[PDB]
Amino acid sequence: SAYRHAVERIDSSDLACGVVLHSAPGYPAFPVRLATEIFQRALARLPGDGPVTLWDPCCGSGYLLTVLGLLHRRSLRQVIASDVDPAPLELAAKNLALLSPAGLTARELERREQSERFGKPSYLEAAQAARRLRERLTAEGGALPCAIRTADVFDPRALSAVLAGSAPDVVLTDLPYGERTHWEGQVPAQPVAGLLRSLASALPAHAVIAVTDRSRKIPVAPVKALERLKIGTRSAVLVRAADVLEAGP
Repeated sequence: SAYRHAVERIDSSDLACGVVLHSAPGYPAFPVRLATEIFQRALARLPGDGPVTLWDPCCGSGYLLTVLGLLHRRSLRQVIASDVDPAPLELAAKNLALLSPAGLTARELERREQSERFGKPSYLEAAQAARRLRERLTAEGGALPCAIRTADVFDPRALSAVLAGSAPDVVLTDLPYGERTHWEGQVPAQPVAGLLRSLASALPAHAVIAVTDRSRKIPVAPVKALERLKIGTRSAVLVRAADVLEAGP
């Protein structure tokens, strides 16, 4: 594989976990460069162009979705976050709050107080980082509409509820570690195909679905992949909602 879009690695130090965006020891960070690569490749498979509604149905800590929201604000009409556990969502809520200028301002001011209290130079680098992101956010559209809800991705009846009328164009998600066969492996194909089938039942026909795993190749069949990649430890497959529906039960 290679970087088609993320061709020249850019300033993502502001988007590093724990600087402005929130981290937690239980949820892993996603590589900034890999995220913006999967997303632009997803965009290039859509019929026409314009602002896209983006959904992450296993949003975990919201880091991946928030990162995309700030980086690609101009290509985004709105973002949807969802997951089954209420655990990570408490964290995703504080990450998604950074998709508005006012959330970035509170983060900024929090870092300035810690800087005064502790004098650590890293707190000020953080504060300037938040300011910079908020100025970019503002110039690219300002506050980015988002919604977060709990919902089971294998229960397609629940999916209607999450979307709340919206019709996502791109679905993007890192498969969760609890669905993996063990901690040190990958999510198997029986759940992958049940996952697509459930999603596409709720999506518009043109929607692109981008899934990522720690494996070397993701078993989507019988469905026909639109595209694949591996970068380092990670691999991704992109499928169209219409194609999923064909293969059926």
